[PDB]
Amino acid sequence: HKSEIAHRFNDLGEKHFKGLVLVAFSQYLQQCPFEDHVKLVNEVTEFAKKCAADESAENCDKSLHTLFGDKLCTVATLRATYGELADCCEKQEPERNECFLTHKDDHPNLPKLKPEPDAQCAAFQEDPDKFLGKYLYEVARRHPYFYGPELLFHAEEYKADFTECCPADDKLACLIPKLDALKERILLSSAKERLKCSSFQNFGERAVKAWSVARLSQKFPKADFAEVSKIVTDLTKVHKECCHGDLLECADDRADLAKYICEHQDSISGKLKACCDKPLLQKSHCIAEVKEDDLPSDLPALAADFAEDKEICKHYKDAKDVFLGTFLYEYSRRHPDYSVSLLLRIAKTYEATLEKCCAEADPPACYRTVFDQFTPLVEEPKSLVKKNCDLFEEVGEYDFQNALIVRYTKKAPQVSTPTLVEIGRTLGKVGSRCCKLPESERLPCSENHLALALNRLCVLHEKTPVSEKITKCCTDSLAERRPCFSALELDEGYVPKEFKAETFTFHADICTLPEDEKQIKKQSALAELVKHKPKATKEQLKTVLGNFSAFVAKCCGAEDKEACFAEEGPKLVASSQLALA
Ligand SMILES: [Zn+2]
Ligand SMILES: [Zn+2]
Ligand SMILES: [Zn+2]
Ligand SMILES: [Zn+2]
Ligand SMILES: [Zn+2]
Ligand SMILES: [Zn+2]
Ligand SMILES: [Zn+2]
Ligand SMILES: [Zn+2]
Ligand SMILES: [Zn+2]
Ligand SMILES: [Zn+2]
Ligand SMILES: [Zn+2]
Ligand SMILES: [Zn+2]
Ligand SMILES: [Zn+2]
Repeated sequence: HKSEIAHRFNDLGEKHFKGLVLVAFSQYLQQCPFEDHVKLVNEVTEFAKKCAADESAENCDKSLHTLFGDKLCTVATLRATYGELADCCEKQEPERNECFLTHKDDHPNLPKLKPEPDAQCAAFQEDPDKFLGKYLYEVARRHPYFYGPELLFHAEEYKADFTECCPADDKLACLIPKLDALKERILLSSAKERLKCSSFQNFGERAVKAWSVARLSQKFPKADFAEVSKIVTDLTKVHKECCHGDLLECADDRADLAKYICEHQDSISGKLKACCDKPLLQKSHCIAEVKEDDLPSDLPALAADFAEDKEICKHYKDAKDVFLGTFLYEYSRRHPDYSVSLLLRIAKTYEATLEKCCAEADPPACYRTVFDQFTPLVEEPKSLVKKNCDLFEEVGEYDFQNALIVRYTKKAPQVSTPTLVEIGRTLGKVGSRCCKLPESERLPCSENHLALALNRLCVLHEKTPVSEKITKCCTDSLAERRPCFSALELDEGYVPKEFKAETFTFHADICTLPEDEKQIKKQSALAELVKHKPKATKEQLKTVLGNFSAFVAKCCGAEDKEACFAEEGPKLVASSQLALA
């Protein structure tokens, strides 16, 4: 194509082109006001239209990196607001784009988005385009690795919620539960895509493919290995591009891949029919989220090919990545009841069994028992999920979250209290989600969502590193992460954090807060208690936290709340230390 920007504009259309370019700028420049971005978008777009009319015009030849980075580097008050990015603007491409990518704030600490139904419905009716763009801007800067097409799709859900509810009698009751549901989806989708980008960053393209082979084989058991391989090759390209802010290319290739999948849907899965009769944005999303197809009646026995064949060693040497990819494909497609990382551990164990056995004097006799080496790998996560769901059903979300905050603070007492609380709470929502699913779907749900939660912890740990053990578990192996974390215990020689009475003192300001924020305040204190008394048993900690709870509930119900906290607080702070020895 003579002009790549003209080509993307022609392919994607103005609405989505502008949308994606807005997302892209918002993610790189997280602090800038909405009006600054709208003009960068409007200027780039006008250029695209000029180029679409004449591809031979001056500068239309330039790459997208060149044109997008030049526009970023023109922003007012760059050196003041984005010091790191100004440095990047000295560089030529592709070094410039590589600099930009190195500098992206995952946790910018911007204010929490609260829906205001009257004000927003008013802004929606006066100017929908401005209102919908605002939502794209706010989510993009809050989540810098969110995939453009995914966000544009969710921007339309957000529009449909406002279209439906704003004319109605009760605006809040129609809208609040819908927007809360959309937020739930934004969070998970953001976490899934962040895990893909982190996999590229920490482990590379090979590991993302292996993850994709495993996951798509489970989703599409009817598809043959060539079809899975095809989709994985293309999907990995889409993901690398989106992760890298190349949102025009990502959007365009994503749409071509959905086209191919739907063209070949009879061969890939019977569950795609629902996805393939929709518009382009809706279709990519449905495919990405499609439920698993039923198992084929003609799945082949694996023993003959992967355990019994006497030429395996030659097979392993002469065609390594194709023999392993095929194994992973076969094992994964017949195990929708396994998690992705467990499948990856199984594949790693298969590979390692071959290296060991094929150096030995009599290989067939060694690798004959290779499938029996997988048994302990399956049982370990099955026990964890049964055990955690048992606790969750007994004690409920709040107490389950408290148990995990204790567990994880004991593993990583150097990690910040906000982070420890955030992870413990996220891991507790895993119980809510997964333990109520059908029993055969618990293990995949649990482990896969655990993996998302642990990857969040790792992304934070890249920014603020406090623990060598966390560094190893985050950076040694993608497959081994969750079991590396589960194996962590309290350091023998971690020095307890010095006691601060003010950390465990509560006040009347808590009483007015919503339930979740009250919980966060008490769960924060729980974490601190562990940090001061790391050797305290979880049962001591449960009791002590319960006294703080009974104390907060009492003084918040008092006639004089400040007097109650002032009187009853210090004694509980003193006695609590003695109960945790
Ligand atoms: Zn092109
Ligand atoms: Zn589109
Ligand atoms: Zn500015
Ligand atoms: Zn958000
Ligand atoms: Zn989604
Ligand atoms: Zn990358
Ligand atoms: Zn790029
Ligand atoms: Zn994807
Ligand atoms: Zn053979
Ligand atoms: Zn179960
Ligand atoms: Zn799930
Ligand atoms: Zn307070
Ligand atoms: Zn409460």
